[PDB]
Amino acid sequence: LTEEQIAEFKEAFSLFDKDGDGTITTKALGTVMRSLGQNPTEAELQDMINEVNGTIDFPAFLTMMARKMKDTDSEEEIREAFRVFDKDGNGYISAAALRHVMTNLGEKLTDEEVDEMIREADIDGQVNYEAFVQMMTA
Amino acid sequence: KGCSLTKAQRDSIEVCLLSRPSMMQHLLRRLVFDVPLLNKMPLKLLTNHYERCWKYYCLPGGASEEELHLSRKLFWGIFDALYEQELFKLALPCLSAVAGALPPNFNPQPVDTSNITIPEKLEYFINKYAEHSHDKWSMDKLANGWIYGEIYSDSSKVQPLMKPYKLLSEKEKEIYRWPIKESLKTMLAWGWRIERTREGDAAHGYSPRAIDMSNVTLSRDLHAMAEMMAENYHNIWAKKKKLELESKGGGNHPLLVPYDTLTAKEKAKDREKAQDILKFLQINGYAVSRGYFLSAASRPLCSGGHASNKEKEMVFCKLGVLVRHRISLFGNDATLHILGQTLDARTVMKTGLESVKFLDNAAEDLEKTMENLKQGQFTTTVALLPMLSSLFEHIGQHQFLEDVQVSCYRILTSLYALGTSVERQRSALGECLAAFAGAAFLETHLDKHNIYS
Repeated sequence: LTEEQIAEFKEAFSLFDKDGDGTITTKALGTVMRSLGQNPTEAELQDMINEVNGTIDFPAFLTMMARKMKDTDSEEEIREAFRVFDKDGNGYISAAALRHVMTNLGEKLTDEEVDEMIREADIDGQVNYEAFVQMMTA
Repeated sequence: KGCSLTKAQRDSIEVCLLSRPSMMQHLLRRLVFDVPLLNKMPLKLLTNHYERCWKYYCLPGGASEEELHLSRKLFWGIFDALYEQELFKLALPCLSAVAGALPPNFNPQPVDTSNITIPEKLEYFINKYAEHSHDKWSMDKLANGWIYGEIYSDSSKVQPLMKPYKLLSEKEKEIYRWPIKESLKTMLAWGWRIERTREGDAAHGYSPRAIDMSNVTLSRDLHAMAEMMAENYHNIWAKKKKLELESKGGGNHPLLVPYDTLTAKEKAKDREKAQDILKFLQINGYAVSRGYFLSAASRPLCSGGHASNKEKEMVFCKLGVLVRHRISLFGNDATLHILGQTLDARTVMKTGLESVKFLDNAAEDLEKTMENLKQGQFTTTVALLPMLSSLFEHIGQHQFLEDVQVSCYRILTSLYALGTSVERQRSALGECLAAFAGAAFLETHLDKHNIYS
């Protein structure tokens, strides 16, 4: 999470608020999102209102906006994380390099996890990373 | 919610995937009933699911095959417009290949019921058919044994409706004459002819001399007429029920579904009402009249339409050209008057779109010509004319960055299709080869050495 995004979201929510106790109307959600550049469809706006009473509160608004932001951020991060390796531009990962980089910092547990990756990865050995994404993210 | 609607869609696809293909065809009935408005993306998703079901009902599943022929005609007709429609059209080539592996708020539509009159040759006929219908209805009541008396009470088996043809007044008959006569006025409306032929033939109350009206059966188009009038009876009764339940101010009743998603008893009653006329006509001798292979039959018609479209397709109907390439590949998966006509139309379309050789057509023409060359043996001495046509095509593709190799591989596919089992075109290809030799070249050299046989 970045700081001025939080500042802008707070300022927009309070800008379209009047009394100041976390109480705006439900229909002004579309207005405050299109002031923030967000424009989903009508049923998605309704589903996000039903995710929230009549008065939209502040932190869950931040949480849903965090979901919508970290979606595209997660795509660009899984882009840049494997643009660290694999300089050619095909997104293809050799399995010996999988044995190398799978024991990375953060988790770095034993041979169980790297055998768990190697038993099912599809190996032509250059492996496309989207199979790894579909594997790990259930 | 679009997420919740897509969740329901995935649930329905999983319910329809692993469930034999009998109920799958029963659902594909309603799927084809709603699919004709594909020209609304959810109908295209349901059509992709039905194409997967046809891929599940091709060999053993693919009666309803005539309904499959009408459904394939509707899929040819509604998708004759020229995205998600590209996905449904990619499903539609699998639908056509599976149909060749087979060949290996709804609102009812009423017609007017009392505006077309009755001929008198049936007015000397209803005057005894009403007595015979009272015979059969009285036999149906005496199956219980309703004995007429003075007190009309249904405890000791007494109806006030077991009375003969003579005691009935001028309005007691018309109560039960009314739906039968106002269905005769519908059957006599559309232009149907029942003309002169040969003639023919306990308990208390009314004991009839009734002919057994239970075991008389017509033929195919005659029962098609009877089924259309049963759908007319059901649509009038559904209009009656839907203008009966819209007179209060509430909701409805949940049987208001498409016509191919219903039960049989409500249609069996309408079947008996439609066909007690027809059984009595076949007993007395009065006849009833009007008054697969169709895919390969219309494949020459579709091929001629595709050539006439591909003559001047330089505008968004190149998706139709990709659909025609996919339909030809599906016919290759499902393969000679119409076949020779399709090969000649493939040559004519390869010559007609040779001068402009849209965007996906520029890559799809190679796939279409290769599929036709491979299917040319899976299906005739004037081929020097289309050979000179392809010679001019390669002359228009030589100087107009891998198009020369595409022309060389197309000549390879042409010579391989001619050699799968007049020498003007050889002179033209050698002329272009010697013209473009000093200035896609090595592939042409190894393609001429591969199409040399």
